[PDB]
Amino acid sequence: TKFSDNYDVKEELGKGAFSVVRRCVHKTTGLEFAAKIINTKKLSARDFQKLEREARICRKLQHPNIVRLHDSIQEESFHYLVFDLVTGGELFEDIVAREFYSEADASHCIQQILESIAYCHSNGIVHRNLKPENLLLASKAKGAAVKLADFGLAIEVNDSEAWHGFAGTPGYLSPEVLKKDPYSKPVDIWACGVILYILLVGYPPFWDEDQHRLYAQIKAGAYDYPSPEWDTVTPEAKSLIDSMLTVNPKKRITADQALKVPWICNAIHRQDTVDC
Amino acid sequence: TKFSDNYDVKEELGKGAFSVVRRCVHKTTGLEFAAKIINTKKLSARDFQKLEREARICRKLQHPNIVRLHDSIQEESFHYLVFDLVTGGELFEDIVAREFYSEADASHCIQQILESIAYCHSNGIVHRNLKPENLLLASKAKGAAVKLADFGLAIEVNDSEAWHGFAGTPGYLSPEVLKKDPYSKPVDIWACGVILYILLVGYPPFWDEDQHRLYAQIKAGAYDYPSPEWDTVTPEAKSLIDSMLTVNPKKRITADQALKVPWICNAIHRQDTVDC
Repeated sequence: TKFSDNYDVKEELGKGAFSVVRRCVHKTTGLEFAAKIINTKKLSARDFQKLEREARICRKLQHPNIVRLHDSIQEESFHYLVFDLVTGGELFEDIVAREFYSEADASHCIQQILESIAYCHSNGIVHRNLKPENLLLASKAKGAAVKLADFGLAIEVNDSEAWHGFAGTPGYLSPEVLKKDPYSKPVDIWACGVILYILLVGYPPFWDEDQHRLYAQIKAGAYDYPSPEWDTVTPEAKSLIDSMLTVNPKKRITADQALKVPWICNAIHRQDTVDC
Repeated sequence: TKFSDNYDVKEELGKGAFSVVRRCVHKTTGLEFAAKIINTKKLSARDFQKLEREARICRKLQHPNIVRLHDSIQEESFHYLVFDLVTGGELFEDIVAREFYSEADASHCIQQILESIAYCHSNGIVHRNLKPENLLLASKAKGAAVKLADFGLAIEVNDSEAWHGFAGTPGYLSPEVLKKDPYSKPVDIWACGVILYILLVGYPPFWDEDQHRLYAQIKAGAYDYPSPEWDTVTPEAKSLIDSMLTVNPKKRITADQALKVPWICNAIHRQDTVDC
């Protein structure tokens, strides 16, 4: 063990409950990492379970758009989790700063998120808690990759849908989850459309200080494209938001499908093969 | 023991019943501390219990905005409590001096208090006796941190609400406590809103030389924003005072939530994740 033996600890990048993230360097190589240090002694059973969940999953996943969990050390009373070093902050604090994005900037950004997602989805991993406070920018540099994080809710599924409990973030929840129907991968895609909408204008498709109504609207599929903002927005951008924001999850588009839309790439289109 | 062996005692910073606070220096290091010296011989059982209460709790808590209890020595007939040295006095005597604060100055100040509070709240610690006579300014220097004190009432709680007796300070008590309902962490948040209001204008939301009426008003939620003072005050400052001064504690905002309000930080906002 002895993280201290292989890791030089630097400054603090932030903190949470029973945890602090600090910058740290590896000794022999000199590589750079964001290291999440947690109080194992002060953990609760459910907190620990989470810990073992995110841990194990992220360990499986390797991708440019996925904050890589590189290591996991246990030193007596503290558990260390070695993460990609990121320095661009959340995509949230970036959206707010610029208020909103062009269409070009949106497609690129989204395309990235679509890929990290399609990937998890190709590894039986659903994230469940997709949102801009969980999307991180490699660095301040422009074009800097967007990297997916906080898998504390992420789950492993097979080829069939089933109820996995109720968890997520208000504004991003899917119909199928609120309806308490059996759900799967498209739940994340639903959050995508939401974030897209946000990216395009800087405000949500659904909102309301009443959760009931909020939820009624979500399950209804109740959003639109208010003028004037949405006036100079193309149809190919709206149409896409539709296919993601599809209430029937069975008819909702997949990440892989969505990564084949010309508004992402750039008549005839790319059709997925069908085998029975 | 022999505090005298490790501590050079300097001048008197003030005094209370069976106690005097004097400035003192550590010998080998030379560090500076406010040292509360108490007559153990002249203590009553309830006074002692308190002593052991504040003691043990503060010992747990470490924070920039929390007067750190560094040590606790017992010398025959006197018990010493080694505290952070503070020299700015109470935030009370500062408010009175300047009468009241700008909005910027208020948010900063409050944000600090919100953090010390959120912290205790994250360590099962509720303060119960929150007020400006208990908030201390590190030094006379401007920007000097505000540090929380007098935990003589502070209590330890779990995840559930229950009656913890009736204690606090008139003008700051919460509805739930006066209603003698089962109470918890939000009781402090209620005192926050109160202090905020005060910070913004230099007079309380609730007051009355009749306690019954005073209390009737508190439980009622009976305050307002009288003109002209409150005329140049933003809505984001009032609205916030509302969410803290929420009579239904279940619907009252949390410190952590409140530390995510743009009037504190500086459309879209930061949503807390929900797991069941």
